[PDB]
Amino acid sequence: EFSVSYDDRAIIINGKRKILISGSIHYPRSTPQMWPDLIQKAKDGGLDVIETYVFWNGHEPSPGKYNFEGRYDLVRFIKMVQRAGLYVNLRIGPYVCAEWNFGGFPVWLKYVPGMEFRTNNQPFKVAMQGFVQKIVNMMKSENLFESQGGPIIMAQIENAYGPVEWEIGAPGKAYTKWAAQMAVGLKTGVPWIMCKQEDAPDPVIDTCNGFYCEGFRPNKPYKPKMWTEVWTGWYTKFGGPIPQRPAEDIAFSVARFVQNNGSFFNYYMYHGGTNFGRTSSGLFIATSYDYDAPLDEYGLLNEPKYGHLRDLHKAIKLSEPALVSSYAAVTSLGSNQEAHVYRSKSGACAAFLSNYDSRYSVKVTFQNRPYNLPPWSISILPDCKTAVYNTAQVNSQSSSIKMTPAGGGLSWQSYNEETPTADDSDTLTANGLWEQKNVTRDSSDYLWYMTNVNIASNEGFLKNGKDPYLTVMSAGHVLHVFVNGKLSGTVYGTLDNPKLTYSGNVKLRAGINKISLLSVSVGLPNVGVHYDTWNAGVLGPVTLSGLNEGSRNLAKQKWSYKVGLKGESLSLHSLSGSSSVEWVRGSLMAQKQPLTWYKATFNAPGGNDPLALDMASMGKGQIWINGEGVGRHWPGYIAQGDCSKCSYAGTFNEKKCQTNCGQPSQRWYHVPRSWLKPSGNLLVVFEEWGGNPTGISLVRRSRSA
Ligand SMILES: CC(=O)N[C@@H]1[C@@H](O)[C@H](O[C@@H]2O[C@H](CO)[C@@H](O)[C@H](O)[C@H]2NC(C)=O)[C@@H](CO)O[C@H]1O
Ligand SMILES: OC[C@H]1O[C@@H](O[C@@H]2[C@H](O)[C@@H](O)[C@H](O)O[C@@H]2CO)[C@H](O)[C@@H](O)[C@H]1O
Ligand SMILES: *[C@@H]1O[C@H](CO)[C@@H](O)[C@H](O)[C@H]1NC(C)=O
Ligand SMILES: [Cl-]
Repeated sequence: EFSVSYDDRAIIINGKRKILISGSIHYPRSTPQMWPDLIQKAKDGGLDVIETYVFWNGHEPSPGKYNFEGRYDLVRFIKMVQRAGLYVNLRIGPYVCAEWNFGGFPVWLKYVPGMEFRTNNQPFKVAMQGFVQKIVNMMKSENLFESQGGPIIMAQIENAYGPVEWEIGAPGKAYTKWAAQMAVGLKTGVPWIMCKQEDAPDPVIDTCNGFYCEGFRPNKPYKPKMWTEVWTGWYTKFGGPIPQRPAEDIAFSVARFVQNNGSFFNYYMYHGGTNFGRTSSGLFIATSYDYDAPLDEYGLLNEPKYGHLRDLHKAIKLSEPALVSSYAAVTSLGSNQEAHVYRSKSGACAAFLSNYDSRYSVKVTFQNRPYNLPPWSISILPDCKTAVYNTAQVNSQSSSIKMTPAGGGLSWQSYNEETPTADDSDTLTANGLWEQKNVTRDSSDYLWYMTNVNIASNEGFLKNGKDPYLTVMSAGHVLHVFVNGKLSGTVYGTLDNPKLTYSGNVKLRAGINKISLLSVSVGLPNVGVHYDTWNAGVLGPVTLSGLNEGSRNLAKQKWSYKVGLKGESLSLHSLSGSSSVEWVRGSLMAQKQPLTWYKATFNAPGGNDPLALDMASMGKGQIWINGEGVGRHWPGYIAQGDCSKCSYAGTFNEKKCQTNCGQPSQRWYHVPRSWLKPSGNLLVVFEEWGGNPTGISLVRRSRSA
């Protein structure tokens, strides 16, 4: 009475085959106050299924101490989908990639003894099985699986482990075996899937991800053809442009897949959202997760893409009866034109007329009628006759975005951050350089390295107007070199090269000298074989040269450590622990100073609109509102990349339609109304680089045609 299964044609919910349309929405990348609106917009967008990852490190920050409150209430979210009459594809992982901090693993797991991630490792296996069954049990015990009348029609184990397995060989294959048996062994009564996993054992369905997945078939002829990630654009990286994917192209790619026995297809993302706080975004991943998704980062309709995929869906749902009661038969129409036809014994008949020419329109003749086909398009004919839809004929209105002010300036106070120097009292030292995560345990982005440099009077450069040459190599991702409380300079990396080098002249008077290195991380890596074994922080080499000696290796001497900022230790970001300290009001408030906290109370503007903070006057740091981290800001990181103009037609790659070059990577920083009170709201910014807070404005977001 309540079962979901499959055959060679589709997933089978309660005995019937379904052509399921899905979309991705990650619950922590929005707020619970938004979830109903998103979900409603999704359903009205033509969606039958809501897809989401589970965010393990979000859910178990401490070993033992679990979190499921607020925007991490996973159970709350799914029931909100069920109340909408939509199904859920629950991609549990626990590895999730997702452009999410460390790929979803909690950092503490790294330091469990004997541990190795994503392999045939028994400490990893027990931990993963633990969190997985914990999550399956949770679903079970609120009867959320379709087996029990709930919305979960399938669950995913691991995530795209196939390419990693190829690289690591035998233990990888053992591991995927273990993971599949372990996951189905939880006896969920709905099917399990793995993406990018041809290896996948019965009864698990292997799926694919990509911009296009139409030539995919799964690894047994009795499993159905499922597309778990239709990439609806790309992610934004700090220092990169805003990537876009044209809607005619997404439609063509989906039509192409459905036309050749596509049965299940999920957009990634449908709502991308925001990487709030400092434990969400991954290595160099912008705070904005817009992704050119059908619902934009703020929850608004991204037209025309939203409406165009809505209409695609409508044409599919008209075709669905023919589609579940027949198979795809192809017929040549031309050198780059085909027809894919689903003729049922019953008599239902749907056909897809396609034109793979990326340059020229084409007219074909199909069952006595002509049909024009624009370049790079498919027409859907749910009755083998009427061309109700064509992937390239967009009949929704465009909609430009307007970010319009709502503040125009506020009343700011400033508190300046300690610039620490090495000290004989210092608690936490060692005789060499320590890897950052090992010291901070991802407790803060910031990790001070401090050491003493003895400079005697004999030294030659003291008489002449010379300076000695300091050279600091570090695994990433930002570095500020401080020489006797003097900031000498700042260096930073990229998503593809987070390693950095400072090398320059430093003023060292006679006596003991104080070298202080602040070493910043920008999220942790989330993808790559053994990505969890890459380093952050300074591990050198570190050398001082131009002296009576040749060069002095500062890496073989004593170093002191301070984890995080003093302002963090005083919790200057919260409601309670905010006014513990000496803040500076009025004209004395610091401009263009590095390592500076700011403060301001504001009232919630008028309107329904969603709101962001314009941060273009700022450099880099973290934003907080009423003690809740909006997330990192880095407008000082201007976007690089070849981003010339775009046509929907032709094979899409993610660099094809890029926008926003020469501008801040992210300038507007989404503020959830869900977090504001009508008056008395606390805004706390830690500016890292240097900025002018009097430029910080709120803005209202609105789209018009
Ligand atoms: C699961 C399923 O039926 N898939 C369809 C395929 O069957 C179909 O063609 C298949 O082609 C093979 C060689 O032409 C045959 O060996 C195979 O038996 C045949 N399937 C059937 C049921 O006869 C493809 C063509 O795209 O569509 C799939 O939907
Ligand atoms: O891009 C966001 C989305 O991509 C997926 O990862 C793909 C792919 O599936 C991996 O096998 C491939 O190695 O790299 C790309 C992205 O780096 C992933 O499934 C999602 O979680 C997201 O990262
Ligand atoms: C790892 O962690 C601790 C500090 O928490 C430190 O004592 C230890 O030496 C570190 N080891 C390495 C190899 O970095
Ligand atoms: Cl997802």
